[PDB]
Amino acid sequence: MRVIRVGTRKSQLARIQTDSVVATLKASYPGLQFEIIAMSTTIGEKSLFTKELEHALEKNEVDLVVHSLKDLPTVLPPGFTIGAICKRENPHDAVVFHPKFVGKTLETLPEKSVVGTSSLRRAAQLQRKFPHLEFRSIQGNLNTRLRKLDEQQEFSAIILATAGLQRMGWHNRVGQILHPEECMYAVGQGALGVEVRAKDQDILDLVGVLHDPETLLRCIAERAFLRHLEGGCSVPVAVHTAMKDGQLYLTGGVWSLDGSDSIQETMQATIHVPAQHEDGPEDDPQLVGITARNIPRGPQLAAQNLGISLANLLLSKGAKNILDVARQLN
Repeated sequence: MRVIRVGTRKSQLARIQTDSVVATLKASYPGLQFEIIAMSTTIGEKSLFTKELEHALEKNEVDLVVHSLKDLPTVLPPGFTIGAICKRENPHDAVVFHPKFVGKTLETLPEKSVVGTSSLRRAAQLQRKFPHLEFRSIQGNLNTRLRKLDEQQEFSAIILATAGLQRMGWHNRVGQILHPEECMYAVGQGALGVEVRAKDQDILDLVGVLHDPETLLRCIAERAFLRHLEGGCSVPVAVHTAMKDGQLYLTGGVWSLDGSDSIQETMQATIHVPAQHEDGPEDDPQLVGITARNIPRGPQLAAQNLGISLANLLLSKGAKNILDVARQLN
């Protein structure tokens, strides 16, 4: 190929994520040449962050694209796949407090404090957990939301992903990291995913070195849960996964938009984090849009099965009524 072309969105955070994956690639493949191509990008739309870069992949204008994994739908268009799931960075949601409120938590904020978040998932869960704080929409990239917090005196705090603040070099602004019992994260949050042409074997070979087995298994379970619920962007759905002591634990929840209705449950499966790589057959189907033929397939299937199992438990307890009501609210 002589040159590997890497597509990226133009935002600073997207460019930093892309550079971090390219740096890892260069550490495995010293001397290999990489070329970063940043493309102008943009309810309703199902893949706001991915369509234009997918078109560049389809026209062989780039060879791989770096995304936040949570920005990739659980069903991709048929000519694409996720060829790498990188080792997870911190998946949790985070609170940034107005400078006047340094030392606080959401639990010690005065009642009626205004907390900025535009995420349905975050807003449902935090309204349930903090019924006397006011959760109000806020718009902007990371820099803009920080400025709105620090100045216009409207917001006492904002909710952002920990990983986003850390990639921007703003670790010091993370004032509180929310536990799962306070706010479970989005499916895939904190993991980077690399999207490629589904039958481009050369590139799938190269990027397979980036797969982190523990993160791959966790993200397969989370994505399989969300896919079986068909949560989309209009319904609050959230997860927590952990691999410990030979088990994969998946917690999954659905909420009404105001957080007053909720179903949440935890299942576990015995799944060993594979330490060996493999050269698996090319015709094995992708799992929830992910190609990882160099990672043993047994555990991946077991993780997908855990996600389906948990979604089915939630459906048997009424999740479809919550989803339908939330989605009727467009």
